[PDB]
Amino acid sequence: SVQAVQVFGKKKNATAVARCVQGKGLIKVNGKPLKLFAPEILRAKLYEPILILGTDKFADVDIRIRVAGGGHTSQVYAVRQAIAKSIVAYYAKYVDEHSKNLLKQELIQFDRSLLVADPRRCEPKKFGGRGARARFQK
Amino acid sequence: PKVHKIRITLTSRKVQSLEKVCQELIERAKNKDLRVKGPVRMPTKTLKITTRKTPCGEGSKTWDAYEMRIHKRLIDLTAPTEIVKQIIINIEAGVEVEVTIAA
Amino acid sequence: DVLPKEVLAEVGSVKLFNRWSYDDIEIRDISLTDYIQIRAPVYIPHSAGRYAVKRFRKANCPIIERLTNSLMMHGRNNGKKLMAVRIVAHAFEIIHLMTDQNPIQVAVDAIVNCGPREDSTRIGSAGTVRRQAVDVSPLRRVNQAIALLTTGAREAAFRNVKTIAECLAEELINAAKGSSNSYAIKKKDELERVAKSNR
Amino acid sequence: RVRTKTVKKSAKVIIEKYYPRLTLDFETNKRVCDEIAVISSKRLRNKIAGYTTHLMKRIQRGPVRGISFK
Amino acid sequence: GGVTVRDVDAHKFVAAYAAFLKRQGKLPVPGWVDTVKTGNAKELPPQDIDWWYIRAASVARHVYLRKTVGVGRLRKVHGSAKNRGTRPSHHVDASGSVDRKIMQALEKIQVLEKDEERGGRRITQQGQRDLDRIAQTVAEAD
Amino acid sequence: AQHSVILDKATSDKLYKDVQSYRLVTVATLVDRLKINGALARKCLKDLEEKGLIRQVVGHSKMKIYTRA
Amino acid sequence: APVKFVKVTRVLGRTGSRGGVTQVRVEFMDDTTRSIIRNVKGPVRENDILVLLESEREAR
RNA sequence: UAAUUGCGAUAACGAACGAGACCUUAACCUGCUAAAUAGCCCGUAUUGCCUUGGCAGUACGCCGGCUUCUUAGAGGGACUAUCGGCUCAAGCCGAUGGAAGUUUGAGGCAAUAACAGGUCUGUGAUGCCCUUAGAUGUUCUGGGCCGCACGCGCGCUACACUGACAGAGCCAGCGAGUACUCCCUUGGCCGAGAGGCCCGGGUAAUCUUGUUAAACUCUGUCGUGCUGGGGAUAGAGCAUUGCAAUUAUUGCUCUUCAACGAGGAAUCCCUAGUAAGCGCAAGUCAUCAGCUUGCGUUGAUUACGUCCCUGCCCUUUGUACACACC
Repeated sequence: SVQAVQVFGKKKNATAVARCVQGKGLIKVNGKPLKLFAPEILRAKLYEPILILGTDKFADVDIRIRVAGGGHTSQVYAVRQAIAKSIVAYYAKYVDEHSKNLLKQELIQFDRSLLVADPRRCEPKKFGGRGARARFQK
Repeated sequence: PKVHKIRITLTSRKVQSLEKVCQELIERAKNKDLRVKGPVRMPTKTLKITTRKTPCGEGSKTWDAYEMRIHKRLIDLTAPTEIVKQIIINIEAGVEVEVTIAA
Repeated sequence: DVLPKEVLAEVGSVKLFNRWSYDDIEIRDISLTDYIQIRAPVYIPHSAGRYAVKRFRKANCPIIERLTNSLMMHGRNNGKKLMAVRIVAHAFEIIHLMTDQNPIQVAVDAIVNCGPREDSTRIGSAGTVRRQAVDVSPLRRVNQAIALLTTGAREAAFRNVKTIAECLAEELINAAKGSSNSYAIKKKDELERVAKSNR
Repeated sequence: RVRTKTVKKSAKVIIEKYYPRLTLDFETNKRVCDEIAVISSKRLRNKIAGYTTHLMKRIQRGPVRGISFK
Repeated sequence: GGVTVRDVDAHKFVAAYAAFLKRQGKLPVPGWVDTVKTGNAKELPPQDIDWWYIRAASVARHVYLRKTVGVGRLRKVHGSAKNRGTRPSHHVDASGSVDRKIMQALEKIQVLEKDEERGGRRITQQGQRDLDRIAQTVAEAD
Repeated sequence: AQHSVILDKATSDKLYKDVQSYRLVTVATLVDRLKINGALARKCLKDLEEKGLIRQVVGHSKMKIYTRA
Repeated sequence: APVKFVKVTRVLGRTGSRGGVTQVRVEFMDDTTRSIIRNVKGPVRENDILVLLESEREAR
């Protein structure tokens, strides 16, 4: 029947839920297209996965994404990692993962952060951060 | 015998005591072949109070943080009117319960 | 039409930062290879790497990120590499437009020339200098060069109508040869001279 | 990054008293301890099993001073 | 193909729509102009003489992209920081009468309608169609 | 410590003499080498652009850079 | 001056009043039968390559 | 080795506190139990454009299907796993795999024994002394703790182009909230601004709140000049909190435009989502944050060390001290 797979991507506080669906080759996030949604200097790193792999491998697949929480730079990394999971999981489950295996191998040899998340947060000390106050007298 | 789609809520400080109460309540009801919608568990709210330890003020300045936690875990049901009185018996101590007919 | 139509030529070419391919890097000398890494290229330096976690994990890193990080300092410029990455890429265009050579060639050959080989360490002599003029490692060379280079650009541009982009641009092109009008090379040359004295 | 006497003495007695019943495999070792011992924490339980697998790995090539068994 | 408002550059759309709306030339001006401070946090009036018309595009667009909007929420959307001197800065919201009356006028020209159902004001069918036309023109011109 | 806000004849003919021979042109270079104000430099920039003698590389709210035609 | 290139083969220990200097054994990489020991300031790994201007100090 | 944490040599053998274990919290689970006070798919009605069949939105479903994302319970998972060179061994380092390989990250509790350390201004904990009816008991009016030639400590704003100014694009987390009281406040209306009036929601994953925060990004003005960087000092006027604002509570409106160009001798804090920048919530609170306790955003240079300086503990050593160099 209908073909669709669901994957998510995470950052510090940037959660991006995405459904990768059988389509005809269009990709856009939050409904609005990809053409703009980034700071203008960083938009190349949006193109990372599609550019290295070739657009021909995005022939007939549709994707819709929703992202919220965090900050600007956090969100952009979140959504690109969702792209990788979307394409790899749909192909693995519905076509031969042999192509996936070259895809996955080639994709992570360039950069591993495409499929794995980076865990990093903060912690409450009693000094104003990790540095104490100025000594009253010494 | 007109149903009213009641909802029953619970409150407690403990967690393991309340949780086992929730399972036994659902199974005590289910044994007489009644339909039940499962255990909707409300989020746990955490409230803190920070105070200084020393009572006067000399020496270094050090704090401590006490905490308390609360759980809700309310339940709903579709049932006739007065079967509730027979079934809600045999509750623990401390645990509070409020019933909402939601008519 | 998912991707922008104009930027299409690159796909049929090896990976590059649009305007410049990293292919055909300098052949000038040795002893700084294995410590400048370009063999795995990147488009933009904004990669959140965990280089700090270990000793030499920060040795395996494209030099392009190093320059961007070094530029942001002095309180106001803390964590705002976006201006830094802006300036470096834009400054590359200036020197490319001012000289037919590849800007990566401009940055690489400059940094390999502006590093000292011997220095002096302050061992206790009871107020005096037993400075034996010790040697320097290749890794520290690039570390001190980048740091002192970027400081030269900001101090010059400070309180001037000129901007850092062309100031940094002029700094690299003067350091190509012994111009002596560059912050880096002037302070670089004295270091061996005082070191050569206590040799 | 160094073990203490509690784990080592627990490791020492188990190998000396139940030598045939376990082998170099780390998960088979992991399970046997929880049946034959009385531990109250999963991390301590895991640590004892880890050392015994290290301990048995070295016994196979030459006898060791500490161990003595029938 | 078919396009909509969400398929055009943000700052292009506001400039393109500002030019078209002024050429039509039908909206009230309560005279508040030339005497407004743009908000309790700002110091000088905007430079561009035709700033007031430009603003119209920005507010119309978001009401299309949001479930409901009211006068008070624009205050806290439009606000910014205030240099109180040597003390640290805070966040303060913009002027209320300015935003109020400008959108009063806007809705009198058949772009949106009141929502006594729940509150606020939502755009109306004819207003929605209008924005699409100007956005569509930009695409081919590109 | 003042730069002439208005362009005189002497600067004009020097301008149209050398600006077809420079390798790069910027706001800084004009205020430095030609002893002209920055405001007029941006005005001169746009006027000489439309007459078609310098070519644009990138445009931005902070720096404009142009080379020969 | 005839500058020579050397390669590190064995690290020995960090001397110095505060541990900034390090003793290293180096190889001439052109006359394999020769080997000497020198001092370096910054971080040093194995199989690294160094450039040597003067080859006649040989501190302790 | 972070550790009297361990290996070993040994007239010692086997043990007990402390450390470790322990508990809270942050990271993984397409596997279990789930959820209209959380979501997605699906189905109806419906809006706009291309028209095509779709795309982008609105309202409903409460036995339509599901729990990937959000949220909490039971569990599992890392133990240094496999390796390559040192080495008696305990270990250390380095590569691979993996969400995670500094004790995985951060905290809580915390041994024997002391100090003339601090607190009688926390206590209806408490001895003695003192005062007691012209009260040192309690209560009302006004003032002061803030008064200023001058020395010192914790902080706030700046010395600008890596900037200032004007438009526009636009992304969080931790928390808090009304009964005999007056809390968080949406929407509509009046008001340049501060503020004002009228319906209403929420005792709360339901309403405030998606808290549209600040920083940040794009397009322009200004252009080396203490200038549009800077905002101390003062004049005039308009409101709000409160019984009461003078010694201005604070806010709003217009004007006034000081010193200050990176700071001598000295000296501090800090090793990765850390320093630093930037803001937000809570505490005191009718109003007043430049303060503290917490939360998030952007996000680096340098090291993986030593006993040279400044502290501390263990051994050897000396003593006419033992209330112990006061």
